Amino acid sequence: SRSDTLFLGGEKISGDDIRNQNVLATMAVANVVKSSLGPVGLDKMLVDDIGDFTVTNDGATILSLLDVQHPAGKILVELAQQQDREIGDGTTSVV
Amino acid sequence: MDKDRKDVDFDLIKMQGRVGGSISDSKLINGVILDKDFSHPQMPKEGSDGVKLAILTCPFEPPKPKTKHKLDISSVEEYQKLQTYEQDKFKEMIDDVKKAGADVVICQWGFDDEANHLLLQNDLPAVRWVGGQELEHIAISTNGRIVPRFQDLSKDKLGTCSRIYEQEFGTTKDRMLIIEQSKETKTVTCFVRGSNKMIVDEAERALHDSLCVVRNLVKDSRVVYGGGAAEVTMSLAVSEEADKQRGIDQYAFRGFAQALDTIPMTLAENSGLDPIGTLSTLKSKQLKEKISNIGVDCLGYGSNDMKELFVVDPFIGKKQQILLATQLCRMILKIDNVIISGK
Amino acid sequence: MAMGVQINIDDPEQLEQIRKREAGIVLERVKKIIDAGAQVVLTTKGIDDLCLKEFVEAKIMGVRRCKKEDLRRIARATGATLVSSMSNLEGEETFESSYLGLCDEVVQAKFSDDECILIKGTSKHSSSSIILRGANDYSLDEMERSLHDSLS
Amino acid sequence: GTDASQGKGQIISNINACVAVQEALKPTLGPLGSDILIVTSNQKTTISNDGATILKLLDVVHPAAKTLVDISRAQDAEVGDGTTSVTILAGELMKEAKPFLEEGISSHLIMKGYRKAVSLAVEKINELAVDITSELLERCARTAMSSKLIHNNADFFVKMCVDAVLSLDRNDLDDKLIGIKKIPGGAMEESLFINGVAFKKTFSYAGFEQQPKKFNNPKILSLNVELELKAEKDNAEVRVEHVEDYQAIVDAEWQLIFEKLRQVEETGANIVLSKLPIGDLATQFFADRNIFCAGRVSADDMNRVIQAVGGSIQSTTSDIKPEHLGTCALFEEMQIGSERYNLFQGCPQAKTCTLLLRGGAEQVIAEVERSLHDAIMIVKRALQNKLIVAGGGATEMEVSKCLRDYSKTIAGKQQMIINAFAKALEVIPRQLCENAGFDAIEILNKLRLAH
Amino acid sequence: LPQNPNAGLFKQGYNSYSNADGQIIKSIAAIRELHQMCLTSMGPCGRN
Amino acid sequence: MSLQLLNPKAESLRRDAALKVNVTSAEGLQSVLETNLGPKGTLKMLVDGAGNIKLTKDGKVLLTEMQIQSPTAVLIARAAAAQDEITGDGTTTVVCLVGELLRQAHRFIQEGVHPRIITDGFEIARKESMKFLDEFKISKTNLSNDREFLLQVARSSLLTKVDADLTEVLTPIVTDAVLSVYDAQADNLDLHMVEIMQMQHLSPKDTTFIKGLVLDHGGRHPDMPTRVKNAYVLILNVSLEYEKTEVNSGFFYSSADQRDKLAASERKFVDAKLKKIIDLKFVIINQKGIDPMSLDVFAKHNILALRRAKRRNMERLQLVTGGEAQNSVEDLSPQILGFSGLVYQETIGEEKFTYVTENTDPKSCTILIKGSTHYALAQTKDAVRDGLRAVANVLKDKNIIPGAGAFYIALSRYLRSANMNKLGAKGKTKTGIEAFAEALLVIPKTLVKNSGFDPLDVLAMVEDELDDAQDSDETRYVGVDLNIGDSCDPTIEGIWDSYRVLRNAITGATGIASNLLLCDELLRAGRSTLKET
Ligand SMILES: Nc1ncnc2c1ncn2[C@@H]1O[C@H](COP(=O)(O)OP(=O)(O)O)[C@@H](O)[C@H]1O
Ligand SMILES: Nc1ncnc2c1ncn2[C@@H]1O[C@H](COP(=O)(O)OP(=O)(O)O)[C@H](O)[C@H]1O
Ligand code: BEF
Ligand code: BEF
Ligand code: BEF
Repeated sequence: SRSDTLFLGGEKISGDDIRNQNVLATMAVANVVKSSLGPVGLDKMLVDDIGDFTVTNDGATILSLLDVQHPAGKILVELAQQQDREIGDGTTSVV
Repeated sequence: MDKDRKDVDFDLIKMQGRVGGSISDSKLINGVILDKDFSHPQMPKEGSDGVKLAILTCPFEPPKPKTKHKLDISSVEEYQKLQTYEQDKFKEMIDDVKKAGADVVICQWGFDDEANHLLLQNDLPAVRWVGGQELEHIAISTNGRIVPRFQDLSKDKLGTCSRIYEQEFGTTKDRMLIIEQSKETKTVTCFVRGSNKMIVDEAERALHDSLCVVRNLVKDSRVVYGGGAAEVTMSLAVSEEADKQRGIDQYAFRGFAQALDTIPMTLAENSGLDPIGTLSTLKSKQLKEKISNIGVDCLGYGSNDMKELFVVDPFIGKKQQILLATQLCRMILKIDNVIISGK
Repeated sequence: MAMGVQINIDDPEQLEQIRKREAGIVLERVKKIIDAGAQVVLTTKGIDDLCLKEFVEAKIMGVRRCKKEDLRRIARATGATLVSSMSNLEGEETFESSYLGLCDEVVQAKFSDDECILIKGTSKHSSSSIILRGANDYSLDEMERSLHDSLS
Repeated sequence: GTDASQGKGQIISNINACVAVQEALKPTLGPLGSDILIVTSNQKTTISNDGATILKLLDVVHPAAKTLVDISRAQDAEVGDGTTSVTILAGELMKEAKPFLEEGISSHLIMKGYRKAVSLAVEKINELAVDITSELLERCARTAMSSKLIHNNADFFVKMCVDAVLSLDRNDLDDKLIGIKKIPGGAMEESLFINGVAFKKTFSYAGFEQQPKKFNNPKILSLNVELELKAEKDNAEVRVEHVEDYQAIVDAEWQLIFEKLRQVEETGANIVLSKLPIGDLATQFFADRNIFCAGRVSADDMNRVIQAVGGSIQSTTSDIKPEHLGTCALFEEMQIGSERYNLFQGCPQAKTCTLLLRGGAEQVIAEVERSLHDAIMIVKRALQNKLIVAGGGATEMEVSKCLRDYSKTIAGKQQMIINAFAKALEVIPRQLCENAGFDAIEILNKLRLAH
Repeated sequence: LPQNPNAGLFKQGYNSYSNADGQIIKSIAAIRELHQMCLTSMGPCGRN
Repeated sequence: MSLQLLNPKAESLRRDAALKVNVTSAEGLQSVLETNLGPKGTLKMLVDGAGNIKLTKDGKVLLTEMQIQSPTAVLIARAAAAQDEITGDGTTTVVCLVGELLRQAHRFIQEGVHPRIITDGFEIARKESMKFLDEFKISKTNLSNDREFLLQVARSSLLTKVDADLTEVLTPIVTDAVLSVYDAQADNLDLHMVEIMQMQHLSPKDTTFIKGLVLDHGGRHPDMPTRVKNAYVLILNVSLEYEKTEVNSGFFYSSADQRDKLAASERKFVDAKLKKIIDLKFVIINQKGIDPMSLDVFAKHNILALRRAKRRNMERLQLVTGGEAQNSVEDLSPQILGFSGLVYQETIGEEKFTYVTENTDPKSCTILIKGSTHYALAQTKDAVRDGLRAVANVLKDKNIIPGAGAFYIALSRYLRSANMNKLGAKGKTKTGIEAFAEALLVIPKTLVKNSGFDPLDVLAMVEDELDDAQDSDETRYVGVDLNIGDSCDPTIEGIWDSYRVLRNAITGATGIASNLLLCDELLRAGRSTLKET
């Protein structure tokens, strides 16, 4: 085992596990807002863990309120807020 | 370094990246670029039609002494004066700027706010907070000498240019100041672009390589053949100089045969090809054609000539690597015991 | 007083001779501006009670401390000029009727327990403001999201 | 970090959470809607039927439930009477619109289906229209008074309200210029309605009791200034290099104080209302001019007296003008018993209207004004918009039988939507009957035939 | 500082009362919970 | 309960136990520094609580940079430094002998020889040994002035570790280097006249030293002389940034904007001083930096300006291009001149670097030390430092003396001789004397045996034995050859060591053991909870 470096708190995933963790982390942030788009699509409500709510169908703003844990997910959140700069709409879809 | 001959060269080139866009968006600038934005409506901007810059230096606020300043007031009329008089020293200083006719002003610190108004109706995109130590690059670029103190601000240090640009289009709305073009020469800049900021701090990195690779050619002109080809030669050459070496330095040297084989092996294995496969076939092509052009090409998915397929790397590239790994091993091999204690 | 410019008096008996002088120079600038038009005054920093009475008696609508990002867009349409400092070249007070704007109506409307000042009509016909209205903040906000995302 | 409920499995928890809030308002409806004693924090304790205050002091955890309790005040500000009803309608509006969600194709077909509803319904809500004369408003202002504890004296209030509305007096009347003192004790019929401003301001002139108790034909000066030895705004420091420049400085103090009121008495003032207190020195130099002076008056208050009196508030007395003094009939500081209070009324064409009330404990009084406001406001609603509707839940049943008519006359799969909106409006009168039953249900069909 | 509403009529330990109409609305839903779970189960083309 | 005190948290390692704790650790610091002697020796990587790495073979380095709690140990660790200061090499020699000698002490107690009687012994042997060391002589105070072999001798000194294997180029580089600052160390002027710049590149081999100080400076303005040709210089140390008279002055303008005249006054008061410098004669150098304005005046008056010349450099700058570090230019120029050599600027290893191609009176110099790892250079600086200090002082005391063990056994032979008269005078004290020798002998064995493993020449038995049999005769001759594994004369072999060095390696040692054997007890008062952890 190892020795490699360096633990604890410092770790690394390799090849398959990462390429997977990356895809899962992406479908995560993705599959949440996969309902939004399309006229048939709906809106959602995000809770400020203090009661406060916020109803929105926007994909960009919705992903921001998510918190984006992980590099792969946050990478999409970053790609989202890019779209508003290009355009302003479709953030829900580009992801 | 063109027309200057070969030399050790340090990069004065400046690559600044805006997080907006994709890789390809990035482009060379025919002139100068600056990270700092304009004065914006602080304040009133770009780009003064035909332009004439200025490397303004020092403070720009109401004349204050580098010593204890205390404009005491005992009378009952010097109020008007004090306030009126200030508008003078901060005005004249401004007047002269336009007097010489330089279009633009550039100040690092302690500048003035009230004085911006007088500048507003003067058509000069005053720019503050410009790199304190940079003035060097900024100068050789815009051809404008630096201006220290207020009296000098002469028409001499004016940076003869034709246009200043402050764009904000294309994702993201964020803008960057572009300056073109300056009569002087010897400064080049490039603006990087990519989403996530990951691609910026990597497209930038993927340049300090491309760049340095060329200054390898400037520092020591010569190019070997990549694809592990350069490495393979040693396995053959060095091996012979071991047979006719005898003693104990035959196995040690044979070690450099056991070694260099990695570069081609991992190179090829990182593609999926058999480390045994291409290696073996390289041994032959090596002994047959003096490993002159032969090696492993990922694209070719086989063993063609590195030179034939334009696969090139500086002679320093792989030579300054070995010199290290060896002098390094020495260090590590000299280690016999490791103890710990506060240095 | 301008900072760093302390005030030590003597022999007077003149502490009062300039106390008001501190306020005078203020009003002197206030009037110099009121004397060019002064139908409506819009600052960003704000007007003072002791300097409102003056803009009040003249029946001049004054708004204490507005949004800087607004007075720009507003002045750009009314042809006015968002003035920074009083002094214009030297020596100047100053103000010129050439600084004021051109609109038709400056009416302070009402919208349910709230009221905002509107500015209808301009010299350059480039002014638009959509005032949404719905059930809850919960929706009236999202309605704006569909706006900011559709305008684009 | 945390989970989330989605789909119908959650779509429901949104609806039944909506119905939930309305459930706590069914009792409140006009007829015999019983008052609700709601204990709150910090130590607040209220009691009434006014939705946007019975819900206001009632916190809610759920999102939907938090959207409803918002419509309460979302409505009260706009008209200010549909407090209890809007919640009761909003809620029931989903209950009878729910089984068309799953059985219905989508949540969006219902959306469009609701537009054709509110559009048509608002129309029918306009059919039953009445015209307000603009005396006779006392007829409508009676209704706002009727639900709450104002019925016992439905008359007394209706007048006390349309009167306060009458004073101001602008195309749009801002009740920000209509103070409402609330003295404890006496009789609810003792709630006069001064045409000036009532102040808890005790015997003005804190120097001594010399200032007049009340003055006929007072010529007022309302000031936002300080009226005390002004200090250098520009941070100044003194240096007494002399030997007796100390006494001379001390003099410069009392001097400016005299020069202060000197130019303020020039406006022949006999009573001054300064937002800020006055120095004892400047409290005396003017006192010899037989002029009254009250300080500490509230910012908002000195605006009510700004319209009543008529004088314009001015700063820096030096630039004072004749157009700054006013004309009001009297200023008598009668004691409310143990506690003083300076009254000031009169003046022709005056907007301000302070309606002091009476009755029981400070809490009793509260619920009085609480519902009084519902009155005062209900008349402006009718005054700014001179047209009325057939109340008693009749208007409701109307748009119900009207939409209901539109129901069958619709060819589409989204028919089941307009229907829902209708069925839900019938419930508006439902409780009116259920609050005075038994029983509400039999009477329902009665109105359907009549309509 | 206060306040606190007392308890109208006490009893042993803890017990749960249910106003009938409220319970019907409330318990008619509990019932409704196991409904949507039994719907998809009945019939051939369904689910397990 | 008793208490019995004394005190808690305190312990009395007394008598023989004290004798143990005393001896029993001194040689502890043996197995630590044993590796360092002998060209065949090896280095040590040291870590710390700050997560750092040191891999160097120097002893002061492996003794100062260590954590130790046994007095004797720390004490010898202390003796390790004494050397590193007063001389470049011999710190390692000082300990190995120090310990080994003390090892031979805890041994005579197997015979029952009072410690004071062994101090008495070692005392005679100690001086009697140094004696013969004095007797060797061989100093090159007189011509042949070249004394190249002595320079070769320092290199012999620095042999082993990492640097020695490459060359043989260092001695030439150090030798020359010292020879410039030679006259300089005699004056009391330290070794700081020689600066070492780490611009790692290539291999510790390519490293080299250029004549004419190098500096990392400018040239902080584009409109400035990239290179200065033949131009003269000026070493100065006046204030350019504060720009304030040395007085408690507080300009107070009782008028309306009189500052406009004062804020220009001082802004010109610098121009006056600035104009004297313009007055002579060209480039300017000054410790205290030069603010954006003043420095931008020179730039336009054709005067390359160099700011922030560290104190070391200004002194160094005086050394090369013979200049005077004078600030006041109100008298200029009495006894105030600044010679110079072309000052072309050249970057090395991607780093800007201005060095003067041409210069005069080089009594100081910078030497670049390229390499392969930052860890490597850190250890080259020490090696150059050690060997660079040796040569330094050797030029202060010409007394030479052969290395490789010759010097050691020469001491050992001469010792055992008087010693083996030592018992007779007077008996038991003799063994102490005799024993002393065993030490100086043993260090040599450690040098090849336990340290000179390869080439395969390492036998503790044979080698030592060869010297004694073949060393009494060679008086200061017959050293060792840990390369081929033979006894060969160093003198024909360039094995030359400093007298000062190999003298102190004993002076220290001898002085150490003495005060240690004087130990009866040793006490301590705890400071940290526990801390057995
Ligand atoms: N070239 C050499 N061959 C054999 N022995 C040598 C040689 N040079 C020096 N020695 C001797 O070997 C020992 C170790 O080297 P030394 O100068 O003591 O380094 P350090 O004291 O810094 O550890 C000494 O006794 C020394 O003089
Ligand atoms: N006696 C009544 N019968 C039927 N409807 C009434 C009656 N009185 C008032 N209403 C109307 O029903 C409305 C809705 O109730 P609301 O005023 O919002 O709260 P509350 O009725 O409890 O005071 C009004 O009270 C009113 O316009
Ligand atoms: F939400 Be949309 F896509 F902007
Ligand atoms: F609640 Be009602 F309007 F008094
Ligand atoms: F310990 Be020495 F410096 F080799």
